[PDB]
Formats: sequence, structure tokens, C-alpha cells
Amino acid sequence: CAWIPAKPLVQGATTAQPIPGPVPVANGSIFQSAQPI
Amino acid sequence: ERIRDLTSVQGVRENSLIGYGLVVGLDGTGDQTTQTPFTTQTLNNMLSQLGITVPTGTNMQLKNVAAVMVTASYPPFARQGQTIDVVVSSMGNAKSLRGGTLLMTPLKGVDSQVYALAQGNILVGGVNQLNGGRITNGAIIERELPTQFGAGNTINLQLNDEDFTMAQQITDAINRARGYGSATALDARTVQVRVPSGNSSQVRFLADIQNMEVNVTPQDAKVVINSRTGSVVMNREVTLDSCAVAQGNLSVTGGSLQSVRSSANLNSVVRALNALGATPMDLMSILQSMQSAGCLRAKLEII
Amino acid sequence: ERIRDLTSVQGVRENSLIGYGLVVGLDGTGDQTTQTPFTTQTLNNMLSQLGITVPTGTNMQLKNVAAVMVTASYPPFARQGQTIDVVVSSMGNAKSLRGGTLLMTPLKGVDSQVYALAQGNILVGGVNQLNGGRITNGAIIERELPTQFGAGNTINLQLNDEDFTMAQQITDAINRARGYGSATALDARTVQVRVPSGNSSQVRFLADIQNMEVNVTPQDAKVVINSRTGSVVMNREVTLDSCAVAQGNLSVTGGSLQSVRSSANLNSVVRALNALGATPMDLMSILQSMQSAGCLRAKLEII
Amino acid sequence: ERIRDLTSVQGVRENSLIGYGLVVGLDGTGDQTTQTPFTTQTLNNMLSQLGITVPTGTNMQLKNVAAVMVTASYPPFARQGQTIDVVVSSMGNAKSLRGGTLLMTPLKGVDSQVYALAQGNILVGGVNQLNGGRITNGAIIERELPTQFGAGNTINLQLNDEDFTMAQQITDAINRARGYGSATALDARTVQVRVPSGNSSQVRFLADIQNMEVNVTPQDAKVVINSRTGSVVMNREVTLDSCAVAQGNLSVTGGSLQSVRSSANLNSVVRALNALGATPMDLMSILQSMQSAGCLRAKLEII
Amino acid sequence: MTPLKGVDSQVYALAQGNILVGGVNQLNGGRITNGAIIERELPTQFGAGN
Amino acid sequence: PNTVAPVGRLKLVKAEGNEVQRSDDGLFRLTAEAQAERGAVLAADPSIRI
Amino acid sequence: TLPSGLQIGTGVRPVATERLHSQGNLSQTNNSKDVAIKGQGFFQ
Amino acid sequence: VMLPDGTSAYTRDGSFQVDQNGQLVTAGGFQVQPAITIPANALSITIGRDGVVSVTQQGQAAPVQVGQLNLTTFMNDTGLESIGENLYIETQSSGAPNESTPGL
Repeated sequence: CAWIPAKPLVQGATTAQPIPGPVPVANGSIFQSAQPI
Repeated sequence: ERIRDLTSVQGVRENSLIGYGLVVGLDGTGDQTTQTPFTTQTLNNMLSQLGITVPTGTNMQLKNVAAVMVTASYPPFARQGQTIDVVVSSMGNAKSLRGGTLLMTPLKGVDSQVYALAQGNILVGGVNQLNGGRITNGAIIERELPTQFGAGNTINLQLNDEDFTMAQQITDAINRARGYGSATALDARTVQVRVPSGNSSQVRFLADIQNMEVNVTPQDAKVVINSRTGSVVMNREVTLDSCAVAQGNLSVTGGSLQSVRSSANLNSVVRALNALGATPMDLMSILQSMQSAGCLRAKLEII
Repeated sequence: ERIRDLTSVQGVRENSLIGYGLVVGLDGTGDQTTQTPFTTQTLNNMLSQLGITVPTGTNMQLKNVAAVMVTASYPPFARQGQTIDVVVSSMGNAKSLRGGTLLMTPLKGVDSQVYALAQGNILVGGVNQLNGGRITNGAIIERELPTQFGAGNTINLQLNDEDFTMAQQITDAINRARGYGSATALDARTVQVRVPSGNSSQVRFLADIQNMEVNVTPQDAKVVINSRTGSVVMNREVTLDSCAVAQGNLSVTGGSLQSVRSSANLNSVVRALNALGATPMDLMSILQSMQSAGCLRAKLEII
Repeated sequence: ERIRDLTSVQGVRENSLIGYGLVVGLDGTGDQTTQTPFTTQTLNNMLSQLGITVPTGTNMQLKNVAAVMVTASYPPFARQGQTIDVVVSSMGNAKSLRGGTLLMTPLKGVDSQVYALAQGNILVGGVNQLNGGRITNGAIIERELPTQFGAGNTINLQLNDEDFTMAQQITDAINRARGYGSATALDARTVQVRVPSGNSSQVRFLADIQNMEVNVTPQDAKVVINSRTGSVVMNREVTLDSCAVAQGNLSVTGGSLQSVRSSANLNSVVRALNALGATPMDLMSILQSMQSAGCLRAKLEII
Repeated sequence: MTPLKGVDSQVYALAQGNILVGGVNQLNGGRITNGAIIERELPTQFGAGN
Repeated sequence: PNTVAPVGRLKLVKAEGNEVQRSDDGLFRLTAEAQAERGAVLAADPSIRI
Repeated sequence: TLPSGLQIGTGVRPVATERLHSQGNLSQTNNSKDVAIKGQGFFQ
Repeated sequence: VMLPDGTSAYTRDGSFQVDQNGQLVTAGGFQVQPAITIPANALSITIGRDGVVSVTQQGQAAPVQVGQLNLTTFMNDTGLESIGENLYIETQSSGAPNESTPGL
């Protein structure tokens, strides 16, 4: 049937939310690098 | 006096600003806009912002306008309202920026935030460079940076050149002047100074320190060779060892194998090397071979 | 006298204004309007505003009209009705602005608000620049800016060049003149002055302060090299160390490796460097190599 | 005498007027009307207004007519019936306005209201400018502006150049002349004067004040560089610091690195700079580099 | 404005300035003095041990 | 054919004709006065086309 | 402001030779491995 | 047309090719001053009795205009100086040239 609930091939949430970057440390620098892996 | 000429202070640094702008007023020595579309596009953006909408897909060929990149240096402790100097550089098929004027241009940091606004008249030297100019007091500071100067009881003097004896000399001088336990060397490039807590007391301390005088210790023997410009420089620590040298067209003033005596000071080195009668061009090759053999008791750097 | 030549006052700054305008009255040295559509379009806008509607899609080729950008500097504490000086610059394929007249033009800020209205006769020098001119008292101020001058008990004198000794000197001078606790240095670029509350008392204070005299302390040794114009400048703090130099076609007046003695003052430096007999063009390369080696005890800046 | 040469009065300002007109009587040096349609269109409008209707779509090629823009300056306190001077400028492909006559033209403000009517004979100089002229007493005032002069007990003298010492000097002079509490400085550009209420008493006050004499205090050291015309000007406050200078083709009258001594007054500066033997063209580059280094103790402005 | 990476592809310095070409000599190569500023620091075990 | 590359540029000078004298080998050189006025070696003007 | 100046020519010289890249006609070859391009293009 | 040095010279004959960029140049490399640019995939180019130049494209109902070819006129053309290669340069003999659209 077409009314029986089936799960989709691509499961879970299909979107992501950007996260705010860290607060810049108050040295004399403009270049701020978030923790780099 | 001297320490201010050898070190910098931690937290007191410069940053860089860059922006895009237009230069108007040229005597027909601007871009050929049929090959630089961003020129006409940004001119249309400016006109639209001012209140004039030019129809799209129309003919437009200017001659008195050039698209430029503006670069500046954000100074330490900069306050809003002050002024800095900017450098203006052409960026497409322009002939000259002789008598141009820079229109309102925002200067962004690396985080894409506006830190200064630039506008003024360009001074081109007037051979000389035509597509590059400098504007004096051409930008005004709009944003300020936070800093943690004055917080804590420790500053760091950062040497300009690594050395252990030099860091120890600076430490000993500061301790001789400003009390027993005032300074401490961390490594070959840092001196940690204890300062009273506050903002004015630290300024008094750094004003007292920056004008002290220290005697520079002998550095490393080194020979700098700039092959691109064709220059050779040897500081006062270079020595030599006795050895023979041969090179094309060079002879004794005798065969082609010339002797070189030992040399303790620099005058002896200059004399013994001038004895060979070689241009700097050949002197480079001679010095490289001598360093490879073992005569040259120095440190060769090709810059 | 002196302090007014070293610092600025916080809140007393200049702004920039820009606008678009037309210049009429040229002797056939205006735009070729078949390639600058905005010229004819804005002329039609003006004619329509005045009461004359020219049909669209008609032939129109002018010669005595040019489209220009007008730039001006909004001064501190500007009051409506006053006058400022404007700079007029061509913006498309015009030959000259020799005897032109600038029509009514509004000058906007960065927030797109009208701050001044510009109109007058252009003065072109009359080689010289033809596509750029200046109008004296060519704009009138229409809008005023708010400000918080006179509110509070603290002003900031902002130095033009960062230095700790200089800020301390200015602070000590103000404290010696205007009482014990009148000033306080915040950093290498700011001096915080306590002033009485009000508007006239602060003017009296700043009038007393701005004419004081301070003795400038020795700055940093630096050498400025402008490669675009071909110039070299060395302030009075540069020193040298004994070392040998070689460069193409330069010789002793002796081989090609010339000596350079130690130099404490600037006269000795000038003498020792003139001894090499080099044009400034080669002097740039020599100085770069010497700074890389360690002879030049200065700070090289390529501007 | 002096104060009238330093300040303006609040509410006493000039405005600008602009209008469109026709100039007739030229010796075949008018527009080529086949490319300026607005000329023939406005001529037809005028003829129709007078009582003659020319059929449309007919051939019409004139030679003794030119379309012009008329500009004028609305003076302070202007009364209807008075006369002002106008400037007439060609606006399309005309050769000369030598012996032309300006027909009846209304001059509008920025609110598109008629403030004056212009008509007269043009005076072209007769190289000189042909497409621009001036008419003396060529316009008559038709509308008057309201004003609030004479209402209140406070006027504002607005300085022409910002300065705290200057505002304080003017305030002190007015207080020394016209009683204790007559003036008060608001900022670096305004002096608030208390005047009796009325219209004639304020005129008596401003007549007494405007002719006072004040001694101008020393201004800021500044150097003006006009690169477009090729000129350099230095006021009497510029000083110098000892430093060395090198530039292409310049030599000692000695090598290429020339010394410059310290200079306290302006005569010393002129002497030391003339010693280098440089044209103004090179003097610009030298001054820019010196200001960047630190010798020039002035304020460089590129106008 | 140019970032200078190490061998691990991390930014250690930022470079910007005016080039000084000798002005035969080399035209396609130049050197900038004090043209880069350090942005990252390296750890080290100096001072630890005997 | 798309590998054709510029490799150099000729130096063309403009001489009026009344200030140039022939030499023994057969190469015209500037006279003393013209040489003093225009410099020892002429400058490659861009107005000449060949 | 003379009416003209005295100028003398020197001759003629072939400067360039172009090809008219128009569309030619088509002939039916009856073969099955012959291709004719209609429009603009080039085989590689 | 524009000479390499920077000055402007006038021609009369019409034989135009398109350079690699797309601009309209004469046989010899000299670029036509109005600088008409014809983009790629130009199925057909049209230059009418007026200066308008219109190019068609794939599946376009109406051709797109890519510029106009205005031409210059002289008060006295006999006084023009004739340098080689089918070019004339303005001189004092001929009056100041004026450019116009064809047919006007």
C-alpha cells in the first residue's frame, strides 16, 4: 500500500544549523583563529 | 635609546587593512573599461547609491576612472578619529594615476569588518612608478580594538633577533637599573618584566625601561649574498683560513692558483680577498666554494 | 605651540562628502556623450526638473558638458551656512575642465544624507592636470552633526605617533603646568585630561594646554626607502657597524670590496656611505643587504 | 577691521540660483541645432508663448542661438528690486558667446521657486574662454526670504577656521571691549554674543564688534602640496630635523647622500632645502619621504 | 594580504607590504623587509629537564 | 603556433637630420651641440612606427 | 593653415589573407560513414 | 581606430576581423575605437544602415544589441595627413573632427 508508513532512504534531519564562532581574545590582533583541528 | 631599538612590547603590534576603490580625475590615462567590467559595474553601483539609475546593457566607455586597491597599516592603540597613510595601486590596464583623487573607500580587516575610511588626493612621484601612489593622512579610523594592556603584573619584551647572550644582557641591565628581581629571561627571544598593577604605572615603567642602554655582544659570523641584485656583505666576525683558489681568467699579479693567507680581523679578510682581483660576480662563486671546502669560517646566506 | 602639533582632541575630527554633478561652459572639451549615457540622462533629468521635457529616443550630442565627481571634507564643529572647499574630478572621456562651472550638486555622507550643497567656478592650473580642479568656498553646509563635547569631566588627547616616553612627557608637562592630578597616560597613544564640567571652561582649558611646549625625546632609528620615486631618508638616530661591501661597478678609489667604518652620529654615517660612491639606486640594495647582515642598526621601511 | 575678516554671523549666508535660458545675436557661432533638440524645442515654446505657432515636424536650423545655463548667488538680506551678477555658460556644441544677449530667464532655488529674473548683454573676455560669460547687474530679485534676525538675545559668530586659542582670543577681546559678560565660547568654531533685544540695537552691536582688532595666535605647522599645478607652500611654523637625503641625479656640490641641518625658523628651513638644489617636482617626493621618516615637523596636505 | 602556511597547512603568519626589486638584475623576484607578522606560536620543551 | 613569444624590443630614435654627421665607418652620430642638448645617448621615443 | 601638405606615396603591400567561413552546400554521397556539419564547428 | 602609441587615426575601408578576446579590429591588429565586442556563439551578426550592431544567439526571439558604430566627419577632408597603411591622422589643415551616428 501507499498509506503504510515507510522510512525514507535518507533518514534523520536533512538540515544543519550554523554555530556562532568563539569570542575573540583581546590581544592586539585582528586575525582570530578558531580552534583548528 | 637602545632597548627600544632591540625589542618590541607584547600586545603592541600593527595590523593590515585592505579595500577596493575608484580613482577619478585622470587625464585620459584610466582603464580601458571594455576589458575591466568591474570598473563600470562599481561605477554603476555608486551612481545608483547616489540616486541615478543607468539602464543596463548600455554602452559606457570611460577614460578618467581607474579601479584601485588601497592598503593601510592599522597602528597600535589606534583611536577613532585619528588618521593614517594609505597606499593606492592600480589593478587593471591603467596607464597612470598622476593627478587622481581617491573616492570614499572602506578598509576591512581579515574578519571583513570596516576599520577605516579612506579618501584624498594621490601623490605620484613623477623613471618613476606611475601606477602606484601614496596618500598622506588619507584614512580615518572608525573602529577600535580591545586590548588587555594594563591588566596583570607581567609584560614581555620580545627581542628582534634570537640570542641567549643578548637576552641575558638585557635582563641583567634591567635588574641593575630597576631593582633586583625585575626581569627574567624565558628563552632566546623573550624577557618577562614584573610591573606594578594598573595602567599609568606600567607606562612609567615602560618609559623608564625603553630608554636604557645596553652593549651589544658579538653576533655570529655571517656572509650575505644577494644574487638577484648582485651584492655581498660580511659583518665584522668573518675570518679566513689559508688556502688556494683558482677561477677562470683570474691570475697572480704567477699562474692561476693564488694563495690566501689566514685572517683574524675583517681588515685582513678584505685585503686578502681584494688581492685576488675579482668582481663580486666571481666573488660569489669563490665564497661558495670556500665555504664548501672549509676556508670561510662564517655562515653563508643566499638572500 | 607644540602640543597642538603632536596630538588631536577626542571628538574633533573630519568627515568626507561625495556627490555627482555636471560642469558646463567648456570650449568643446566635454564628454563624447555617445559613450557616456549617464551624462545625457542626468542632463535630461535636470531639464525635466526645470520644466522642459525632451522626447525620449532622440539624438543628443553635447560638447560643453562633463560629468564630474565632487569631493569635500566636512570640518569639525561645522555650522550651517559656512563654506568649504571642494575638489572636482572628471569621470568619463573628457578632455579638460578649463573654464567650467559646477552646477548645483548635493554632497552626501556615508549614510546617504545631504550635508552640503556645491556650486561655483572651477580653477584649473593651466604639464598640468586638466581633468581636475578645485573650487574655493564652493560648498555651503546644510546639516549639522550632534556631539557630546562639553559633557563630562574628561577629554582624551590622542598622540599622532605611538610612544611611551612621549606620552609620559606630555603628561608630566601638563601636570607641571595645570596642577598635580590633571593628566594621566592611558597607553602609548592617549592622555586623559580632567577638565571642569561645562562648555566654556573646557575651551579655556584646551586653549591653555594646546599652546604648551614639550621637548621631543629621541625616536627610533629608521631608514625610509621609496623605490617608486627613488628616494632614501635616514633620521638622526641611524648608526653603522664596520663591515665590507661589494657591488657591481663599484670599486675602491683597490679592488671591489670596500670597507665601512663604525659610525656613532649621523655625520659619520653620511661620510662613510658617501665614501662608497654609489647612486641612491644602488644605495637601496646596499642598505637592504646591510640590514639583512647586521651592519645597519636601524629600521628599514619600504614605502 | 579684523573680526569681520575672521568670522561670519549666524543667519547671514548666501544661497545659489540656477536657470535655463537662450542667448541670441551670435555671429553664426551658436548650436548646431540638428544635435541639440532642446534648443529648437525651447525656441518653439517661446515663439508659441509670444503668439506664433510654428508647425511641427518642419525643418529648422539656426546659427545665432545658443542654449545656456545661468547661475547666480542670492545675497544675504536681499530685497526685491535689487540687482545681482550672473554667470552664463554654454551647454551644447556652441563655438562662442561673444556678442550675445541673454533673454528673459527665471532663476530657481533648490525648492524650484523663482527668486530672480535675468536678462542682459554678455561680456566675454576676448587664450580666453569663449563659451562662458558674466553679466553685471543682469538679474533682478523677485522673492524675499524670511529670517529671524533681531529676535532673541543671542547671536553666534562662526569662525572660518577651527581653533580653541582663537575662539578664546576673540571672546576675551569682545569681553575687554563691550563689558564683562558679553561673549562666551561654545566650541572651537562658535562665539555666543549677548545682544539687546530689538533690530537696531543688534545692528549697533554688530557694527561695533565687526571692526575690532585681535592678534592672531600661531597656527599649526603645515605644508601644502598641489601636485596638479606643481606648487609647494610652507607657512611660518615649519621646522626640520637633521637628516640625510638621497634622490636621483642630486649630488653634493661629495656623493649622493646630502645632509640637512636642524632648522628652528623658516629662513633656516628655506636655506637648508635650497642647499639640496632640487626642483619643486623632486621637492614633493623629498618632503613626502621626510614626513614619513620624521624629519619634517609639519602637517603635509596634498591638495 | 597573504597567509603563510606550514607543512601542516596551518596559518602561521600574514604577509603584506611593498616589494623592493634591485634594479643585469633579477626582475621577477623581490624581498620585503618586515613584511609578515607572526600569528601562531609553537610549543616547546625548553627549560624542562636537566 | 600558439607558442610565439615576445623576446625583445628594438630601440628607435628620432633625429631631425640637421644635427647628425657621418662618421668614417659610415654610422651617423649626433653633433657636439645636439649631443649636449639631448644627452649623450638618445631615448627610445614611442612615436616611430616601422 | 595651409590647404594641405606635399606627400608622396611609395607603393602597395599585401597585409593579410582571410578565409570566408560561410556554410557550403551539401552533396549526397550515399555512404554511411560521411558526416557533414550544419552550422559552425570542427572535428578534433 | 587607435594606434599602439595612444593617438587616434582615421580610416575609410571596411575589412574587420575579430580578435581572440572578441573585440572588433581591422586587418592589421588596430582596434576600432568604438570597441564593439561580439561574444561567443554568435550565430549571425547584423550591421544595419545605422550604426547599431546586433548579434543573434541560440534560441533567442530577438537579436541583442552589442553597440553602435558611430563615425567621424571633418570640415575639410582634403587637408588630412595620410600616413601609411590606409590611415589618416588629424592635422591643423582639417578642422576639428566631430563624431556622429550614421545618417545624421
